[PDB]
Amino acid sequence: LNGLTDRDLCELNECPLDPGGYFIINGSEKVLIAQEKMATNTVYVFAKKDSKYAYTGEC
Amino acid sequence: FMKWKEAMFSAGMQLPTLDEINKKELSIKEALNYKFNDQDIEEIVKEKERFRKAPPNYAMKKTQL
Repeated sequence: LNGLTDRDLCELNECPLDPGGYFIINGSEKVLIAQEKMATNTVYVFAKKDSKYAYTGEC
Repeated sequence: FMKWKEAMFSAGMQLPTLDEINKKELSIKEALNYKFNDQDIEEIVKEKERFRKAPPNYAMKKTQL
């Protein structure tokens, strides 16, 4: 359905309002949740006090 | 029936036998209840679509794709 007309979408038993962008595995609509983490290649500096180090630069 | 009998007698073709008709009529009966377990559905649909035009009707998008 890459850039298909609403006509063909309806003919194919689909609607043009479906945002799409979800997989169909074993007949179920699967959606991937965007996971977040710390940005790589950046040097952070923390001051964990519950340890032996006063300051810590992480990369 | 009489016309067909006269035509057969004039043409010379020996009339079928009663037992022949009795054993032949069962052919249609046993063929009607024939299970479609072999691979004949493919040939049937092919021979149908050979003459049945494509656009009709709910497969327009599929045909375009």
